[PDB]
Amino acid sequence: SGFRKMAFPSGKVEGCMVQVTCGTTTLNGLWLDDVVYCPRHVICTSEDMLNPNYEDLLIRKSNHNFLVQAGNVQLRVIGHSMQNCVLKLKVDTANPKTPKYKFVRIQPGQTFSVLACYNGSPSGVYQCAMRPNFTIKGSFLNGSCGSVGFNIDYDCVSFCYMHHMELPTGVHAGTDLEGNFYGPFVDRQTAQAAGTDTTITVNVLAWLYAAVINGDRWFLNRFTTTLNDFNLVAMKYNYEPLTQDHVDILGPLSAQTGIAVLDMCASLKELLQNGMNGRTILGSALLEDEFTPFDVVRQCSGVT
Amino acid sequence: SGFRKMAFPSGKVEGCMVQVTCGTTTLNGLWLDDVVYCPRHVICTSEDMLNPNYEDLLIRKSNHNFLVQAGNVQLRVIGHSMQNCVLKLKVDTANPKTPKYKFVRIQPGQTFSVLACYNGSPSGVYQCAMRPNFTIKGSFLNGSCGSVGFNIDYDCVSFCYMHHMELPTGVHAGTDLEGNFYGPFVDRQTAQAAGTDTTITVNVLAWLYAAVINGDRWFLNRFTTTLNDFNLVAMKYNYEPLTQDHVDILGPLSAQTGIAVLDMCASLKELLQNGMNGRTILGSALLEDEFTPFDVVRQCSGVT
Ligand SMILES: NC[C@@]1(C(=O)Nc2cncc3ccccc23)CCOc2ccc(Cl)cc21
Ligand SMILES: NC[C@@]1(C(=O)Nc2cncc3ccccc23)CCOc2ccc(Cl)cc21
Repeated sequence: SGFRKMAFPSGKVEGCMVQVTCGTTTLNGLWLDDVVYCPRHVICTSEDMLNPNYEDLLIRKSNHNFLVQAGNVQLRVIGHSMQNCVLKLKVDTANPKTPKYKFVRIQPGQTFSVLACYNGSPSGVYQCAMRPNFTIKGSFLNGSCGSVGFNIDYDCVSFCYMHHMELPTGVHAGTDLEGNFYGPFVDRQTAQAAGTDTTITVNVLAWLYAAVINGDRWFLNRFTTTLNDFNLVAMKYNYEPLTQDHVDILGPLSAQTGIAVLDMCASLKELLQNGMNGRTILGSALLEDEFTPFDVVRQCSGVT
Repeated sequence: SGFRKMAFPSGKVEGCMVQVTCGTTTLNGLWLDDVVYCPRHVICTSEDMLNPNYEDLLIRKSNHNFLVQAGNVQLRVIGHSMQNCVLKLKVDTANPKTPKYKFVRIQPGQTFSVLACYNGSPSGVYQCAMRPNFTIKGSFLNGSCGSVGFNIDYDCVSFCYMHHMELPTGVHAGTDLEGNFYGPFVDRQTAQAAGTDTTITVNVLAWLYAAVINGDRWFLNRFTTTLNDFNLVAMKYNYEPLTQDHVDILGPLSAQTGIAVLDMCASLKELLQNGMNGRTILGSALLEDEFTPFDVVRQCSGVT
């Protein structure tokens, strides 16, 4: 029992973190096999960030201008290429700690763990979600660029995020491991405002199932609703629309608790309309949406 | 910017996790040097837990009855001893992944990361605090016993907790690495109720400083208070008394923000008396108390 915002164990990713320096800019890189991935803005000065032409800036860089350091040993750069907003630095040594891996591009609502790093050294690990506006609410300081987001399936690390940018509003923007930004963000120090941060409805429902499983049942009411009726209320509260696919995904949690998904929807509808009235659910005074249905099942079953 | 419930990177502790089986009971162990630490209740059957005489139960166990498995290889047990509520199993192989370590007994209010494990395999990592009633609000399922709590200082892991028990109320009880329980709990399946879960005042204040640093300033008011006046209100809200030592510990955060500690206390007093009024602080609708002043400085400075 108990339910916590749990991140995957980070060891497999810690063994991949390197420091990349280009000139006077230092950030983090991910060393998988004989390639080091990092944000392409490692080639920029603070003045370059205002209006960078990466292709032109990159012409002035050779293999030897990219200093890659693993722990306290220097890696030899034998190649470099820009792919979208990431640089891939070919090194002469395959990472001996390379775990089994995949590069995945996640959808909004999906959760992942972040291993925040500074100077190629891991400082902490936390869980977050890809917001419906394609930002992430992370914890990143200057030097954290190149920190990655990932999920683990037994022994395979699926890398889904690389940190690049912090918007003026304190939210974060980054890419998948192919260098494509999530959302409309661009790696430039220009005014970029985030869209509406809607609540991930399917995740809130999953977390209400986790609460029932852990004994917090006060919010269960005598009502039911329909997808159309629930969504009318969800729209009004800036909640993402719930679809039959989301209902299907909540099937296993519905079976575990014996509470039909549309009954849980009616409970959520009353929670939105009436508020919490000073009460808490799983130690929270707000409805949590950064636990997917898969995270609830994994945490409540013990997948290792 | 951004502030998350961040755990330490777990790799150094993942390399220590082993599975310990005694008869038909299987739990987790911590392998440091040539010793494996685990809850002494590994020798109990479910019926034994009701009224176990550990010294007597242990007489019926020899070195070969303790099966220690690291990854998928069996370790040879050449000795065993009970120290308080933990068993120390001497094995013939020193853990090659043993990090630099210490065994520390933490005080209530102190935070640590937990690497939840099942069958010696890490499933997740989260941050929690030693509650003032000596329980921890963790996330532990059956088989999670032997999972450890720790803090890291650069490359030294300070192990402070080993998970043993779940109270009927869903809160958790465990020991330091010398086998002494935190609080009055005993490793027996008997009625043990927790005391008052007071709020860690110094941690709430630290988190209010983290909020100011991250831009959430709405709750800053025009008032100040005294330690005596603040504590009168803190007692009424089941908040731990604030002392001059806590004020001293908040000194660095007070300097960073320019907000005197007693002014932050007055802000907290108004928050307790008036509530949040539907507003949030660092994405929370309640006052968070599982971030120490040291965790705030570390997260807001980037200690690796
Ligand atoms: N360092 C690159 C930089 C950045 O986002 N900084 C940061 C990113 N994340 C946390 C930060 C906390 C504090 C200070 C800066 C942070 C600088 C600002 O302009 C930009 C603009 C675009 C891009 Cl792709 C990167 C950047
Ligand atoms: N397995 C030992 C056991 C335990 O606490 N179980 C658990 C501990 N933590 C999470 C659990 C989630 C679900 C199921 C059991 C859990 C069993 C119950 O009686 C006791 C009594 C004392 C002690 Cl020192 C241990 C125990």
